[PDB]
Amino acid sequence: MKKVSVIMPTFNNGEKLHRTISSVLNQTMKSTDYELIIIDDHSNDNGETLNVIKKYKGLVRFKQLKKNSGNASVPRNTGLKMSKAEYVFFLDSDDLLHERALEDLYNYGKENNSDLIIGKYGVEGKGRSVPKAIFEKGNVAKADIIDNSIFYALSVLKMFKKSVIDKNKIKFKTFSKTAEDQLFTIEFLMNSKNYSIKTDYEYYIVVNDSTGNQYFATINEIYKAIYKSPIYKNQEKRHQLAGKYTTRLLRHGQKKNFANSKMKYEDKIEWLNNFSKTINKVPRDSDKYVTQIFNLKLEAIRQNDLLAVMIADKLL
Amino acid sequence: SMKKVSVIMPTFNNGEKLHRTISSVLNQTMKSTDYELIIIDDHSNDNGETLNVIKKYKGLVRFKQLKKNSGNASVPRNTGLKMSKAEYVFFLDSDDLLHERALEDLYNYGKENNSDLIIGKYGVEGVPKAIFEKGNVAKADIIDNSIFYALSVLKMFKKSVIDKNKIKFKTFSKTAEDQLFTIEFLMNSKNYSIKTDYEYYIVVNDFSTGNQYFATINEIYKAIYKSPIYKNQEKRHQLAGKYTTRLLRHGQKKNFANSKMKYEDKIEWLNNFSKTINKVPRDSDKYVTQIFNLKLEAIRQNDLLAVMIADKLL
Amino acid sequence: MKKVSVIMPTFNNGEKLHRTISSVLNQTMKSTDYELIIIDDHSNDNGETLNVIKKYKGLVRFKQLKKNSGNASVPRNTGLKMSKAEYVFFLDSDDLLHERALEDLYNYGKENNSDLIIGKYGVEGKPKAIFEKGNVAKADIIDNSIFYALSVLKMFKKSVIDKNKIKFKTFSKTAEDQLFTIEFLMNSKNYSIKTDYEYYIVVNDGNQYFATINEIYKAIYKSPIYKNQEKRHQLAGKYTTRLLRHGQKKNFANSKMKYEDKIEWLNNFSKTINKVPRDSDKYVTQIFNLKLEAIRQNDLLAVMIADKLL
Ligand SMILES: CC(=O)N[C@H]1[C@@H](OP(=O)(O)OP(=O)(O)OC[C@H]2O[C@@H](n3ccc(=O)[nH]c3=O)[C@H](O)[C@@H]2O)O[C@H](CO)[C@@H](O)[C@@H]1O
Ligand SMILES: CC(=O)N[C@H]1[C@@H](OP(=O)(O)OP(=O)(O)OC[C@H]2O[C@@H](n3ccc(=O)[nH]c3=O)[C@H](O)[C@@H]2O)O[C@H](CO)[C@@H](O)[C@@H]1O
Ligand SMILES: CC(=O)N[C@H]1[C@@H](OP(=O)(O)OP(=O)(O)OC[C@H]2O[C@@H](n3ccc(=O)[nH]c3=O)[C@H](O)[C@@H]2O)O[C@H](CO)[C@@H](O)[C@@H]1O
Ligand SMILES: [Cl-]
Ligand SMILES: [Cl-]
Ligand SMILES: [Cl-]
Ligand SMILES: [Cl-]
Ligand SMILES: [Cl-]
Ligand SMILES: [Cl-]
Ligand SMILES: [Cl-]
Ligand SMILES: [Cl-]
Ligand SMILES: [Cl-]
Ligand SMILES: [Cl-]
Ligand SMILES: [Mg+2]
Ligand SMILES: [Mn+2]
Ligand SMILES: [Mn+2]
Ligand SMILES: [Mn+2]
Ligand SMILES: [Mn+2]
Ligand SMILES: [Mn+2]
Ligand SMILES: [Mn+2]
Ligand SMILES: [Mn+2]
Repeated sequence: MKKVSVIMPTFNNGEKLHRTISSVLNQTMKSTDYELIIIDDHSNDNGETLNVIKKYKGLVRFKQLKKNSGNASVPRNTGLKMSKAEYVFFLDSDDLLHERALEDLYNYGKENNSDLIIGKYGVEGKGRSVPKAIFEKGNVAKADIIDNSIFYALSVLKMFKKSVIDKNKIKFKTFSKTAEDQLFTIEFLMNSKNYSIKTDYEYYIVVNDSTGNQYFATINEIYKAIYKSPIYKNQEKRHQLAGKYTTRLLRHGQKKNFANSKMKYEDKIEWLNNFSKTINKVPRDSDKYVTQIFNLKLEAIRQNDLLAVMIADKLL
Repeated sequence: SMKKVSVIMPTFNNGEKLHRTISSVLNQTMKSTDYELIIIDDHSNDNGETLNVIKKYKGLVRFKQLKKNSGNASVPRNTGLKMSKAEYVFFLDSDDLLHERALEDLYNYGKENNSDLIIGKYGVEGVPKAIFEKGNVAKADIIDNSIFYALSVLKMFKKSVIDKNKIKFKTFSKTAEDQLFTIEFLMNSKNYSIKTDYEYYIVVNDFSTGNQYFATINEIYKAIYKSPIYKNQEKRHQLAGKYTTRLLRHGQKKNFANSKMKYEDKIEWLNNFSKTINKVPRDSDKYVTQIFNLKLEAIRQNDLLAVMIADKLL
Repeated sequence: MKKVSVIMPTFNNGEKLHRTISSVLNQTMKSTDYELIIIDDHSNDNGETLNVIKKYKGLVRFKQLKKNSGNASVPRNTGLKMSKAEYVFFLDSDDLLHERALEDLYNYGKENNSDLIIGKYGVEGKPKAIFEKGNVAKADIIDNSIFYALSVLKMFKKSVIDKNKIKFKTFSKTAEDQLFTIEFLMNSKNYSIKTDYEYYIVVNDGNQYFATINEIYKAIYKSPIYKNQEKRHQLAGKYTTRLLRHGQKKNFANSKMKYEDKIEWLNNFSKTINKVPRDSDKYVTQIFNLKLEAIRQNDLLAVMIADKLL
């Protein structure tokens, strides 16, 4: 049994993929103690990506899917079924591991009996920032969702204990183009107790290059996961987690400032209708846990009142 | 010889503390024989302590015990009103104190000015202010002398006004019923006096749906609009508008909309507020201070989001 | 056929009317090339105004209406019927012309085949953007801020008015001047701006209104000049901005107006704007986004709030 399976979906990466693969093959961890599983989402780039992957045959595991699934969910699911390792680690095909990543995160996980180990993110190139608050206290052996700001760091680019994923049948959902990764991490968090944060190096380097129907169905599943948590079973604790998530959603959600945007009126109405429908399935008891500057915006969404959202946004 | 003044004092589980309040009444500059203290005990159950105190003034006070606890001052004060045949009554709460000159100074001033109502300045151990800023006022006015801001019943009232108009404390509300008594009295009389030479009444400080509260507020507006004294309809609008301003400034839970109250309770509160103000003619709104323009409209529209916004813009 | 008819409605002006009439009669333009048409709206000032007009017997054309119409519309329509000139110029009876006004505006119009010539306004006592660039031979409604200078105190080519039967509306005591100018603009192509002097000196001492505004949007959307649907959206949206910036009772919502009157006003406003395509909304200045939506939604509270945030 391997200590770690790195699961990397690929799609039309071509020759750029060498760099990412090299970052995985040059780990300080013993080569026999881990594997890289590459799942190619039926690249169509005149054989370029597949030709790159074939240069590592015998050093990696590899499967190609019959048709392109359109995002990381199915390829990542395919990888989970292939791994019988202790931990998995999701790596995107454009990012880079620090050479110490697998060894340090695994060791720290083992030491602290962690279900989830989060390594500090670095960045290559201007663009999207990476989470910062989660890493501001240094290393944390047993982290808290709320105190360590985990709802602001919900990518799957982390080390997850495989047995939690297996026992709880946790899979990536395939019906939405956005927030699926948040849902997977939340489902994991709600079924596990022990989370660790490792900050000694920048272990994972992020490289930078709708009507809301599907999106708000995904958000609905996040709230459902919280309210069914077997770990966080106290009802008031669920309200608190749900309120903290609502705060995160209002702070960083898709099209968060749609109301005063250049979106067509008809599209605003449909967007807000979906948003309102989803939030109205969340108990109002969670609302007292939302940061209070958002009190009006949140009520306006509940009331499905576009004028009131517009006004709330002018006052924020 | 009818008494000049009946002091009406409800009691409930005061204990030894009560001596001080009784003594403040029994030591007056007014001739002892010209006033009486009527004590109505609201079924104390403090191991006989309150009753033992009252028993020490047997023969110096009139006393009635109620056989079940009413739960507030209304039923005891009404009992007191039935018992008094005096020219004026004065409501004293069982934890407060009268200045030794209170009955004589207020009664004499009332007699000199043919006053229906005399208001003595309040002091505090551990109260309204604008009403008392102008010195003594022989013939005061509700709006000009800020009387809507001093509506407690801890005042001297002419008994004939209470009797003729059958004015009683309501017992359907645990809040604002005192304001209603004073409003009903003001709406049925003309001559009000303010006396400030001394802190005549000393307040001792110690360490919901809206259904009843707003039922009481409803009765205040109905008193104004049915006044046999203030009969002119524009004067009614002015008084109602001035009351509305007082309510928005100092009313219960005035900032409910952005508060920590549960949503269902906000909706019930505002439904109550909205339906009550919507019975008040919009002609009164021009008399409300302009800063409240949006908040008052939002309340009339029964629109919680608008009330939230109005409060954020204030 | 005269070059210019100056059309001047009068009503209870009195002795001060002398100063105005002589500003017309002392033009640099050849005396026989222009005419002053005075239309008295049945003055009732004990003959004072009439007595002034009478002194110019033989130097002006004059018609008195049998009854006071209440405003300039009917008298101006009367003036239009009486004039067979190349151009008309509307002059209010309390205002003044610069001696160079008719000559300079006409020559500039003739030079540039203008349908409309706008002279720079001056003031006596206690629109600007249109004049800030100096003379413009062929102006653009949007770029030269014409929607902000919609008075009829300008030189208009008579044939345009005749051929399109353009008349002042009598059923609105407000905004009828705007509608005239807009109907003219939407049925003509060549507009000129002249700025060498302050040519025209202004002296300073909802059912019908929104019916008029409705006609403004209809004039734009049925324009035989501006036939492209997107251009029509652009013009409508720019007009919406002008309406929100300078419209009658623009701040009605937080005003001392009776609630019932606020509701009726907004209801008319809402009804009118909801006949205007939402495609026009993107061309409205972004600060008005909330106010404009509040009006479309017929939501008085939202209009009150919108005003407080402007
Ligand atoms: C800043 C941010 O929000 N980043 C997120 C974004 O990254 P980002 O926008 O960089 O997504 P990438 O392009 O890196 O794609 C993510 C992974 O999906 C694979 N892929 C892509 C297309 C396809 O049809 N099939 C397929 O398997 C890629 O090869 C890659 O391994 O989306 C990723 C996928 O949810 C998340 O992990 C990242 O956290
Ligand atoms: C700052 C303020 O808002 N003060 C008011 C408040 O005073 P406060 O909160 O101090 O009320 P008190 O405790 O004085 O009680 C009022 C009177 O009611 C009596 N009592 C109490 C309980 C009971 O079951 N039965 C009974 O008769 C008390 O003995 C006392 O005589 O409420 C009083 C009663 O409306 C008003 O007169 C005061 O103006
Ligand atoms: C600053 C401003 O917005 N000024 C406008 C305002 O001028 P203002 O408010 O100054 O109106 P005036 O007093 O100039 O009257 C306009 C003209 O109408 C005539 N009149 C008046 C009363 C009457 O019953 N019948 C009649 O024909 C006047 O004599 C005058 O010739 O209204 C005029 C007519 O809409 C517009 O041309 C002006 O641009
Ligand atoms: Cl993250
Ligand atoms: Cl999101
Ligand atoms: Cl005395
Ligand atoms: Cl008064
Ligand atoms: Cl008081
Ligand atoms: Cl209540
Ligand atoms: Cl009256
Ligand atoms: Cl109150
Ligand atoms: Cl007043
Ligand atoms: Cl206007
Ligand atoms: Mg004595
Ligand atoms: Mn990436
Ligand atoms: Mn990329
Ligand atoms: Mn609303
Ligand atoms: Mn008390
Ligand atoms: Mn007390
Ligand atoms: Mn004028
Ligand atoms: Mn004038």
